[PDB]
Amino acid sequence: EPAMEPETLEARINRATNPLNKELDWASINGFCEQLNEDFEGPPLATRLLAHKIQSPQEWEAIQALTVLETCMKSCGKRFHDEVGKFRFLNELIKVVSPKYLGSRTSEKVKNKILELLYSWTVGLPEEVKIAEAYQMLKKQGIVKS
Amino acid sequence: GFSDDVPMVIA
Repeated sequence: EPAMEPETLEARINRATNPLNKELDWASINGFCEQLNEDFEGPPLATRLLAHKIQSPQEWEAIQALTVLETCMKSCGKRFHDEVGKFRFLNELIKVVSPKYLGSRTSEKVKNKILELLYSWTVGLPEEVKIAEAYQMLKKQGIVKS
Repeated sequence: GFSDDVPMVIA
């Protein structure tokens, strides 16, 4: 009586980023990355869902969401990489760290993790020209750790 | 032709 119809990306991400989680839910996290490739609508939906979660005022929700993003960048391939490397997504991270937007009430832990991940991708995936541009802009505008 | 993206938001 196990359900054949695929679990939704919404159901999956809500479990992977649930503020009640006592520790990282790796099964749900790995499951979400594994499933977002399953259709055309998948990877853009996944990035929209992640962007919302990352903007949470509840620190543990946002930190879990960033851990999903980190993990999916490792396990997933091109369609997901292409969605993350658009300003459609990158702008949502910018809004989290910028004082113009949400930055003044975002947790330092969340802001620092965003800067780490962006920096990591500049070195690990140098082809992604818009990730490089966004990161260069954040430095130019004086967005730094702590 | 046309971008499927949007302009970068400035921090």
